[PDB]
Amino acid sequence: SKYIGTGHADTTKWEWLVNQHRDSYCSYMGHFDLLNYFAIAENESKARVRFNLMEKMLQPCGPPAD
Amino acid sequence: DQNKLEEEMRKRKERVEKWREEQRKKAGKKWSLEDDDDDEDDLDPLDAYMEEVKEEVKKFN
Amino acid sequence: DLIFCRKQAGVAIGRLCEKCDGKCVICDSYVRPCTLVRICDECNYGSYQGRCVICGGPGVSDAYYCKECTIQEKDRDGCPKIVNL
Amino acid sequence: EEQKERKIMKLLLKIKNGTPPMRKAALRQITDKAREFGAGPLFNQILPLLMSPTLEDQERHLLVKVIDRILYKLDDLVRPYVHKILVVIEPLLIDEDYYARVEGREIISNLAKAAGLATMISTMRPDIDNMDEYVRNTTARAFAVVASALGIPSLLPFLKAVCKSKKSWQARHTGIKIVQQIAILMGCAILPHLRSLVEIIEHGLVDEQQKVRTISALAIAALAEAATPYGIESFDSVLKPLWKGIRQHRGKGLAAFLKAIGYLIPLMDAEYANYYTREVMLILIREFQSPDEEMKKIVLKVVKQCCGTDGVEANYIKTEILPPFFKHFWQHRMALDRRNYRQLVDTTVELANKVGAAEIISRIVDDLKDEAEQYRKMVMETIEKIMGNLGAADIDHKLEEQLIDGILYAFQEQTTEDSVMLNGFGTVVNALGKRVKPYLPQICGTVLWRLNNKSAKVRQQAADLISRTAVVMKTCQEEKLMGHLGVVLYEYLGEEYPEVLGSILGALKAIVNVIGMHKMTPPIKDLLPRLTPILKNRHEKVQENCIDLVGRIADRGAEYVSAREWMRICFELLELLKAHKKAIRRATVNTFGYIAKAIGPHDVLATLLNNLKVQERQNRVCTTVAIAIVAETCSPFTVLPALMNEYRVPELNVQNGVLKSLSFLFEYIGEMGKDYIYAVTPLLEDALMDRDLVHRQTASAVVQHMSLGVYGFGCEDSLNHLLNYVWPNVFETSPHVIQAVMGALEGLRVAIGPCRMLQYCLQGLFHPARKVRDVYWKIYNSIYIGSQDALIAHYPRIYNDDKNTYIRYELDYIL
Ligand SMILES: CC[C@H](O)[C@@H](C)[C@H]1O[C@@H]1C[C@@](C)(O)/C=C/C=C(\C)[C@H]1OC(=O)C[C@H](O)CC[C@@](C)(O)[C@@H](OC(=O)N2CCN(C3CCCCCC3)CC2)/C=C/[C@@H]1C
Ligand SMILES: [Zn+2]
Ligand SMILES: [Zn+2]
Ligand SMILES: [Zn+2]
Repeated sequence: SKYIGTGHADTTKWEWLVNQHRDSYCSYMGHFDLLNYFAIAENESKARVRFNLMEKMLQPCGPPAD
Repeated sequence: DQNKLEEEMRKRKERVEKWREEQRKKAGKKWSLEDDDDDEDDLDPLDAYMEEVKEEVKKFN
Repeated sequence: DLIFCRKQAGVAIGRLCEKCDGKCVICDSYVRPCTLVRICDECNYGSYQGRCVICGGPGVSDAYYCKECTIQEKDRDGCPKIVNL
Repeated sequence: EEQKERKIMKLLLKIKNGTPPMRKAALRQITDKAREFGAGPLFNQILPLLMSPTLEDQERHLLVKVIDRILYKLDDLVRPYVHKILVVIEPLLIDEDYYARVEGREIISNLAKAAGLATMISTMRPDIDNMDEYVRNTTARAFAVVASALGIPSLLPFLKAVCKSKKSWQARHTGIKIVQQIAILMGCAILPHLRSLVEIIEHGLVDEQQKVRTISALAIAALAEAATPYGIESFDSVLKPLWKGIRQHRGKGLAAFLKAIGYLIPLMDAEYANYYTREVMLILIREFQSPDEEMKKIVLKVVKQCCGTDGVEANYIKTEILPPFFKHFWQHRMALDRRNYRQLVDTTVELANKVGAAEIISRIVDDLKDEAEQYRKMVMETIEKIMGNLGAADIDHKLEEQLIDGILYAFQEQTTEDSVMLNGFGTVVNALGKRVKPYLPQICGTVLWRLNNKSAKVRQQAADLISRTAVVMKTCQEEKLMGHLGVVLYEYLGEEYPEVLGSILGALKAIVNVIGMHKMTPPIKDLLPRLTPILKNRHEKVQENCIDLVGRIADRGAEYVSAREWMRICFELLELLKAHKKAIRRATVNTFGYIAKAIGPHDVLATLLNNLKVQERQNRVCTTVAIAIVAETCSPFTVLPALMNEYRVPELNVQNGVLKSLSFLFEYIGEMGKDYIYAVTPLLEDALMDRDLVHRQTASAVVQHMSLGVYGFGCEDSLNHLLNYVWPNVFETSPHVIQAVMGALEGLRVAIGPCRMLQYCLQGLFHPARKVRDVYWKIYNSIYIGSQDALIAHYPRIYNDDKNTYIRYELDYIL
């Protein structure tokens, strides 16, 4: 429960999906050749891709329900 | 065998003693750095700085 | 009330007593000790300086994780000292 | 109301004799409460309880933490009480307890951070000029603590002012003592402020008062010791006065100046170190003749410090330093002097470490024969230290003869059994090695005479010597009176003292372990039946040495005793796997392995299965360990068929024993199990389909140990097959079964991979029933905490809805 990203019987789809999006972005920031792949694919500098991922970290999957 | 071992010891001891005899013929005040105790024998810049401090404490109060 | 401490471990080495000498602190196995145990600073202080991590008696030798616990990275949690409340 | 706050701040008793949860709760609440309670009542009550004459150590620690937290919050309201607190806690800084000192320093540090520098200075300044020497020491230590807390440059002006005071010499003395205590307390952190402190204290070396000069020299020594091995440009204005003073002073001040010189010399270059050593060396040689003993200790320390630098070379040392050193310090008066004895030994060893072993060793080896035995033990200690640190290479024929004769005469002339002569003899013979051929007859005669009689405290020392020297005894190609010694050691096998029996067994083992079983005199078929009743002795040393000896015999001389006696010995060793001591268990494991390798796995395995069938719990567990040992020494191919044939018995409590044995077998063999997973898979299937709960729990344990044993060896097929049978047990309420199932699942997470586990959890993560969701989320959290990173590549695709975006688009890029 103290670890961030764990769930329980009341976990919703939104929390699950934002958790996997957030650690996906962190894994992209960590691994050197995944960021290379993305920066070649979208034709940007690697610093720009890193900053874009950090900016996307705040609200991935949009704002929550109700 | 035990008697021989006892003999061997006796002879070695005798040889050492003879050599020794041969050689012999041929031939506090207490103080500590942990104390300031000296043995027998027996304007100002500190007040100015103190006055400057006293002034700061009085002003704060 | 057998609960692990689970605080940030420091530079202090865990100790075992004469009764627990060969034991693993987490699974209580005796086979293949592999990794030296580290404990936090509140477990290593004053009267607590040298003590068995399993029971709390006078330590005599180093505590170790087993190869099985090292493979599963169970040596990466906090202080493994058994603390009672 | 006043006692209102008192009755409510009995929170400190809530904490003192209280539980840890309410301990921390009351801690937090009293931290929130402190600013409103006020420092007056809080301190008025806590300082008595900290002054309690019989408080504990950890109660004191918790009180200090309470002080820290209630001091952080109330910052500038603690001023009017500072003085009072100090009079309570200015002691605890000269206390003989280390942790009391740490706690006092922490309290004073938090107090200085709470209050200001001006307040601390204003309360501490009146006691600077006190006449009671007990106050001027705590004041200096507290000023050092305040400097360590608030920084050195914040106190530098007050220091510069106080040790220029022309009012009294006590203020100057206390300021220099503050600098010294700052150095002592902070260590190598004073290096950026070294020159500032040195220029603040340097003018005291030429004072008109002799106490100021001494404390200035001590402060310089402290700074130089804190700075090493850095900082010599900052010690430049002190070189002239210090050396002029050692040239003019005499006595206590001379000792302080010499200590300063000795701590400063190792910071120089070869030139200055070489040039300065000459001066201080003529002065030190003059001071060799001093009657005072403090002076002797300081001179020895300075000699050791200076002779360890590069600017001083062995030529100058042997030409100028060694004659007076050995003429003035090596007399038995030094030996009965217990204070400087260790200092002399260390200084001599560190001299030999630069000038060469031969000269030192000769000059003291002629002195091994002496009327006083204190002077003998001293020489022996020094000699064996030098021998262990450098060796016996440049020791020659005359020196070798003298060494051997001296150590032999010292061995015989021995009143009480000491470890000094034993270790000296051992290391001398071990360093000489194959060079001592005729002194081998001589030493054998000596140890024969010592081992023959005299109270068995000489006999056990002789046995220790044999045990530690038998290697070089036999490697010199000599075996006969080696057997003469072994015969006598054998006759010394009935002893009422277990301590002597341990040494006897150790010597016998060292003999039989180093000489070959070939061509050796005392027969094994005589030693072993005499040896087997000693295995039941209850002393730890006797037991360990007996087990080691039986193990060596079984390893090398296995063909000299019948297999029936080996079977009896192994069945007796079975009970020693429960020993409370680790060395007994280690030796027992080794010896059981040797006996099993010797007599063959078949008969011992049959006996072990019979024993596993009929006995109580602990003996059955030991039998399981023994089966695992047999299967590891003799390949598990020889054990597995007979063990699987026992699972065929149609009776519970027999199959469960087979399952426990398989569990421990796989856990014990680890990587070797990669060739045997296909053989035990149908048995584990059968056990996992069984209604009995212990069957399934033990099968899960086996699966876990097998999974963690084979990892990186390509055994995923059988492990997935077995997971297909383990998984249906997740809905089990029995705690032991579910514990074993969780263990097996976490082992399969490593051996099989997290992708398969996520594939098993996906459909249950969002089941309508809360039981399924609880179980699956527990399993999922266990999979997620380990290998969170791998799961990134395994998550399934989830489509966007009208409100939210769920596709990860970056992974869809195609270069
Ligand atoms: C179910 C088993 C039981 O829990 C049992 C182990 C234990 O609970 C009982 C209590 C008690 C006191 O009777 C026994 C306890 C423990 C033992 C008999 C172990 O031995 C010791 O304590 C002595 C010491 O810890 C080291 C023993 C040692 C090295 O044999 C140890 O095993 C190992 O380290 N191994 C076995 C595996 N072996 C191979 C060889 C290749 C490379 C190394 C790893 C794999 C290396 C050596 C365990 C042995 C006994 C189970
Ligand atoms: Zn473990
Ligand atoms: Zn213990
Ligand atoms: Zn801890």
